[PDB]
Amino acid sequence: DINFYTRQVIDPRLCGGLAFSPKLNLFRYLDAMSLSWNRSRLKISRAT
Amino acid sequence: ANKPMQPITSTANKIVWSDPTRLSTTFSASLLRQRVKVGIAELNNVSGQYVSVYKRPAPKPEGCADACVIMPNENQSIRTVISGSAENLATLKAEWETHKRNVDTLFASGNAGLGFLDPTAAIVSSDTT
Repeated sequence: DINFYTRQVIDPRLCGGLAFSPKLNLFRYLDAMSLSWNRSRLKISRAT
Repeated sequence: ANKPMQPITSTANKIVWSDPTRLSTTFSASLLRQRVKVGIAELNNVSGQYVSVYKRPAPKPEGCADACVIMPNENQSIRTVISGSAENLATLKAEWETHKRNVDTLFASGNAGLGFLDPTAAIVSSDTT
């Protein structure tokens, strides 16, 4: 007769990925043109 | 080739480009859409406004080169306005092409830029034989 309970991690070093990793599809996304708001910042700084 | 510009102020009727290296140089385009009524026909008119500016210190005195000649910087602006009915754009283009050649023979090749006017300069119209 054996009766006990255990809980184990998903060892995220090995497993834990295999997902979408929402970094991508957003880092390759507008991060450049949104950064390009340097144009507007320069505009406001000129009149500042 | 030359230096391309990127737009710095975009709007539905206002787009302005400027050179990142020389922000003084600009090219602005303004479009004004309006509906005009002619005889038994409603017409959709558009006016094309185009302004090109180049800031530039013009003449180097005689033929030297030196540091302590930083003469005042002046401006060179060329403004072009085009108006006409939207659907007549097909023929609107050709006379614009004619307008190019027409001023070319007067200013680009003639001395109109100096201030002189040539009565016998060759001028042609859009239509052809």
